[PDB]
Amino acid sequence: MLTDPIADMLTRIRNATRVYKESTDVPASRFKEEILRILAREGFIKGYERVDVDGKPYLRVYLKYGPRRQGPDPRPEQVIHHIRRISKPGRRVYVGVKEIPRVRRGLGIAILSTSKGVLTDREARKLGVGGELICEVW
Amino acid sequence: PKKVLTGVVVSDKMQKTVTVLVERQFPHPLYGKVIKRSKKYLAHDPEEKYKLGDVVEIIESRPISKRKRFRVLRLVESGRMDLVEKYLIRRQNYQSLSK
Amino acid sequence: GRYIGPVCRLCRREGVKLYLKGERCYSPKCAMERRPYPPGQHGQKRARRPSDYAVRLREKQKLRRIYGISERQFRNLFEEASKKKGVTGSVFLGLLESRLDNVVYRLGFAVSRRQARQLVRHGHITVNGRRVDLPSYRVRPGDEIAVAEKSRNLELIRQNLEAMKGRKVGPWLSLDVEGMKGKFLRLPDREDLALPVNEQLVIEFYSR
Amino acid sequence: DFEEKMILIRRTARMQAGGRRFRFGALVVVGDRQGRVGLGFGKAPEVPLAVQKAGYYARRNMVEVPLQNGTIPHEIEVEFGASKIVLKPAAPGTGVIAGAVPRAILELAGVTDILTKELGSRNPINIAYATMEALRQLRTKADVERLRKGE
Amino acid sequence: PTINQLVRKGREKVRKKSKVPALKGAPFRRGVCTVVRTVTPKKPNSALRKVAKVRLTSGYEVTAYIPGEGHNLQEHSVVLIRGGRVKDLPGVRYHIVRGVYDAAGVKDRKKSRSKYGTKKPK
RNA sequence: UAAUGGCCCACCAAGGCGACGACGGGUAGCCGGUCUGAGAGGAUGGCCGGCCACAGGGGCACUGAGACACGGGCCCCACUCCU
RNA sequence: GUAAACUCCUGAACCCGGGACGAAACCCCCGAGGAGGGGACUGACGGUACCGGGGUAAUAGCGCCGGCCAACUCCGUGCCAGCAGCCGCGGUAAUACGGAGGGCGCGAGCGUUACCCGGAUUCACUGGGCGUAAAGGGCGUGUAGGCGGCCUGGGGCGUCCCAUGUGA
RNA sequence: GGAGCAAACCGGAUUAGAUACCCGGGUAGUCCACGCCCUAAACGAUGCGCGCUAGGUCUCUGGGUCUCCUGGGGGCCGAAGCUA
Ligand SMILES: [Mg+2]
Ligand SMILES: [Mg+2]
Ligand SMILES: [Mg+2]
Ligand SMILES: [Mg+2]
Ligand SMILES: [Mg+2]
Ligand SMILES: [Mg+2]
Ligand SMILES: [Mg+2]
Ligand SMILES: [Mg+2]
Ligand SMILES: [Mg+2]
Ligand SMILES: [Mg+2]
Ligand SMILES: [Mg+2]
Ligand SMILES: [Mg+2]
Ligand SMILES: [Mg+2]
Ligand SMILES: [Mg+2]
Ligand SMILES: [Mg+2]
Ligand SMILES: [Mg+2]
Ligand SMILES: [Mg+2]
Ligand SMILES: [Mg+2]
Ligand SMILES: [Mg+2]
Ligand SMILES: [Mg+2]
Ligand SMILES: [Mg+2]
Ligand SMILES: [Mg+2]
Ligand SMILES: [Mg+2]
Ligand SMILES: [Mg+2]
Ligand SMILES: [Mg+2]
Ligand SMILES: [Mg+2]
Ligand SMILES: [Mg+2]
Ligand SMILES: [Mg+2]
Ligand SMILES: [Mg+2]
Ligand SMILES: [Mg+2]
Ligand SMILES: [Mg+2]
Ligand SMILES: [Mg+2]
Ligand SMILES: [Mg+2]
Ligand SMILES: [Mg+2]
Ligand SMILES: [Mg+2]
Ligand SMILES: [Mg+2]
Ligand SMILES: [Mg+2]
Ligand SMILES: [Mg+2]
Ligand SMILES: [Mg+2]
Ligand SMILES: [Mg+2]
Ligand SMILES: [Mg+2]
Ligand SMILES: [Mg+2]
Ligand SMILES: [Mg+2]
Ligand SMILES: [Mg+2]
Ligand SMILES: [Mg+2]
Ligand SMILES: [Mg+2]
Ligand SMILES: [Mg+2]
Ligand SMILES: [Mg+2]
Ligand SMILES: [Mg+2]
Ligand SMILES: [Mg+2]
Ligand SMILES: [Mg+2]
Ligand SMILES: [Mg+2]
Ligand SMILES: [Mg+2]
Ligand SMILES: [Mg+2]
Ligand SMILES: [Mg+2]
Ligand SMILES: [Mg+2]
Ligand SMILES: [Mg+2]
Ligand SMILES: [Mg+2]
Ligand SMILES: [Mg+2]
Ligand SMILES: [Mg+2]
Ligand SMILES: [Mg+2]
Ligand SMILES: [Mg+2]
Ligand SMILES: [Mg+2]
Repeated sequence: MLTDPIADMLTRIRNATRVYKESTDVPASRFKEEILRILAREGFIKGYERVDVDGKPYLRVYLKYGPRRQGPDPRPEQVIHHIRRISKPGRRVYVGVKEIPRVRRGLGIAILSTSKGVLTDREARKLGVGGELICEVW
Repeated sequence: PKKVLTGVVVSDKMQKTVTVLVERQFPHPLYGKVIKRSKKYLAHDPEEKYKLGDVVEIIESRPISKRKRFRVLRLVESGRMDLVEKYLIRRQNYQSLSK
Repeated sequence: GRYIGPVCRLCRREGVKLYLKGERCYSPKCAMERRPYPPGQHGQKRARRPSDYAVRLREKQKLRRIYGISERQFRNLFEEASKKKGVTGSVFLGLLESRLDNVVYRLGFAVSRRQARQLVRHGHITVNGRRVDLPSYRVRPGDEIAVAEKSRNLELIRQNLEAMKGRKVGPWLSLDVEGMKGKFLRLPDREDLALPVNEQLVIEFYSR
Repeated sequence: DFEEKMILIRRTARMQAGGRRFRFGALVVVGDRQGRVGLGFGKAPEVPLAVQKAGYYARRNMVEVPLQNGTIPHEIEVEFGASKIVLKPAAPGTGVIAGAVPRAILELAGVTDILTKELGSRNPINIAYATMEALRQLRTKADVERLRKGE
Repeated sequence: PTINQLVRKGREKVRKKSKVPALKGAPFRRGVCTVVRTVTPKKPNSALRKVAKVRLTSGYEVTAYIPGEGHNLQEHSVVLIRGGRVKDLPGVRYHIVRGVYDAAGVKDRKKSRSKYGTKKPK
């Protein structure tokens, strides 16, 4: 019946990038819009857009990829190979700032909602804050 | 500090005593998912002012029975029968798993 | 004997001489010069490919016989550098090349290192002040490795120190000559001392 | 300039009316030990033929590898069909702590420090294939800042 | 299972059965013989193997193997068994240590000697 | 009772507890730490330091600041010797 | 197998000599039974530790050697005798039995048994599965529980950060 | 209640034997009322709810501008992905 909106968003993109799409939409949320914005202003995708489908709010998320390959599979390189909820409506996952995990040894990142706002690990390392672990990405 | 806990009346069938449902919660020692646990406290009531379904809260104190070690510090919420209804029901279940 | 037996052979198995023996193992007469092939009722026969156990081990034993020391002693020191905050390979050597019965050696006081042990366990040496006679003394940097009295005129002292006049010793142990001494300089670098052993290999064997 | 390394090599059968009729296979890698590798599986009726049949095979099929100092940058893990291999980069003076087969890759790539673990089916053939596809997917701080450095 | 399911029913540790129960946590138990006889191995071997029914200190009564180049043992031999199964003798899960008690170690072995109660000869 | 207490009496009310496992059975002294493992976990309490409980089994009180006391007292069982 | 023999050199042991630290304070006296001050007694270990001199070539074992797993030949034997942790070896050409030659590994130890974790990502939180491999309840209704969309706003139990006590 | 069929049973055959397959009989039962039983290869060997990820055609049933678009069922190929 739709348990969690965030993971569905995070997966909506996933299905859409592996079939190499232009855009995609997602039930607009003020909170969701912050996760997107991290991913957006991380350079992880092109950007989202204040869009509106059938008088119901949505966010047209514009995707990122790479150059045509050379092999028997010209199929492009990916910009965002991996993505998954760390915390889940099943079991929530809170962490201390002493226990924030490095992602792909810094290559990729992790987002987390903190008492001040949605941040990435080193952002949240710098403000020195704990929070709910929303996702790991690279 | 004397510990201060918070629960719901479920018994005023006792003279000058009330039982209260001090729920509590914490994350699981291996599985992260937080869990809620419950423990009925027998709480002394000097003039049975408090009635059923009252969300009140207790106070660590000197022993005044075999089991009473707490009193009502102060009432807060009131007429919360929905909650008594959900714990009375829990017992009502019990007479059905028997053999 | 616990390790005291036939020796200029071990290398025939190792396939590379430990230059072992002392003066003899420089002479066209070393077992490995004359007859270089694994000992026993074979070895003259060919060689099946060495498996990674065979491989990782046979470099360990080399290194072990380069200091002629027991495994119980050996095992300790290795594990120690893995605990010690640093690069295990280099450091492990940094303890071996620090044993007194070895420092005596590279200071040219004694011929084959096996000889050197005896001198040690006979008080013929005194680090700084009093005499030491522990083969396994982990000598420190800045220390003063000397030579005792019922010794300072004795034969092999004279004989063997004779050759060290002219000889340039390791870049980490300034030898004074005929004054019968030398100061252990810095804890010696990896590059500083060359051995016929890729030691990284010895890391793998143990850490199995 | 090159370098060989002869992994597991097997006799297999093919029952025909006459008798249990045989043939051989051969797993192998070529390596330069400074950043390139290749794996090749060769099959011919004879031991050394199929061996150096995997000769050409290992050399044509190839791939780079970004060993930083003496190790990979980001660890990854790979299920190949259903045969998983993990590999975390390691601080200097650590060494090839790895299976038989994974070792064959990483020494000929030039890798020294590396910590690994085979999961799933440890059948060596696929593990090799797994470990290759693993080394295909490695990236560097530059590799990312080309696909987040948006044109 | 789901984490909640997990929270509820939980994982479950499993115990190993001690394949040498007659020991009763010991390294070896003393005992006497009641019968010394020979017995054929299962498929696919064939040879008269020498065994022994041993009535124990521990109130037990178990089967044991007699390794070696022949033996002395007869019923009422004070003896000693230690853990150790024979693969092709179904049932035997204990061996008599040669050399201790009325079961003394085999004659004229020199190779692998310590495992068979023989002293060093000179 | 040094002191709160069904600790124990009296008399009154009729309640207290249980699938978040009461009640019954089996097993066990607990901890600092030890062993292991990449870890998370698993296993473990002999030396040593902290707490508990007993001194052949069971009761009981006296003395005392403190005990219901190994090398104190009383009584019952078992055991050992004196007559 | 430079292994020995033999040459040369050393000098464990062993005799000798000498010989501790651990012990300064209870006490006495100046003083004020106080500070401060000064004087005196006491070592079980122990003629030990040790330092000085004389000084002799002085015990080596146990495991393994088909594969995992490093290390091979000769003989005896003929599914016997036996080995073995799994796979298995032995029925007249056995690197697997027993003797040996040699080799390998540890060395005043080497084996064996027993026990704990490990390997066992084989109870999986990290870290697994359920069409055919073991695994979806025969199907519904619903109790407890678990979980749950978007937008304000209040509290701040969870969560988070700081200081702090505590964590002998 | 009982027409047909039909375990059990009977006879015939077939075979070395035939308590079987094929044949001549034949009772429970198979049908009804009410009440038990509650198993199954009770299979899609695929728990239920939701959101996402190419298309090709063959139908069943709706609404329209019954063109060929818009719903809901049922089948078959097949991108991607998964799969030992
Ligand atoms: Mg949610
Ligand atoms: Mg904010
Ligand atoms: Mg109580
Ligand atoms: Mg000698
Ligand atoms: Mg050797
Ligand atoms: Mg460090
Ligand atoms: Mg120099
Ligand atoms: Mg290790
Ligand atoms: Mg390890
Ligand atoms: Mg080339
Ligand atoms: Mg194989
Ligand atoms: Mg498997
Ligand atoms: Mg590149
Ligand atoms: Mg038989
Ligand atoms: Mg006899
Ligand atoms: Mg006899
Ligand atoms: Mg012998
Ligand atoms: Mg008292
Ligand atoms: Mg009272
Ligand atoms: Mg009355
Ligand atoms: Mg219980
Ligand atoms: Mg215990
Ligand atoms: Mg530890
Ligand atoms: Mg470990
Ligand atoms: Mg315990
Ligand atoms: Mg206490
Ligand atoms: Mg008692
Ligand atoms: Mg007491
Ligand atoms: Mg008392
Ligand atoms: Mg008392
Ligand atoms: Mg009596
Ligand atoms: Mg002399
Ligand atoms: Mg004496
Ligand atoms: Mg005085
Ligand atoms: Mg005085
Ligand atoms: Mg005396
Ligand atoms: Mg002499
Ligand atoms: Mg001599
Ligand atoms: Mg001699
Ligand atoms: Mg002689
Ligand atoms: Mg064996
Ligand atoms: Mg013959
Ligand atoms: Mg033959
Ligand atoms: Mg054979
Ligand atoms: Mg021999
Ligand atoms: Mg050892
Ligand atoms: Mg584990
Ligand atoms: Mg699996
Ligand atoms: Mg089937
Ligand atoms: Mg509910
Ligand atoms: Mg506030
Ligand atoms: Mg402080
Ligand atoms: Mg703290
Ligand atoms: Mg502390
Ligand atoms: Mg009919
Ligand atoms: Mg009829
Ligand atoms: Mg009818
Ligand atoms: Mg009808
Ligand atoms: Mg009826
Ligand atoms: Mg089923
Ligand atoms: Mg339902
Ligand atoms: Mg359809
Ligand atoms: Mg199909």
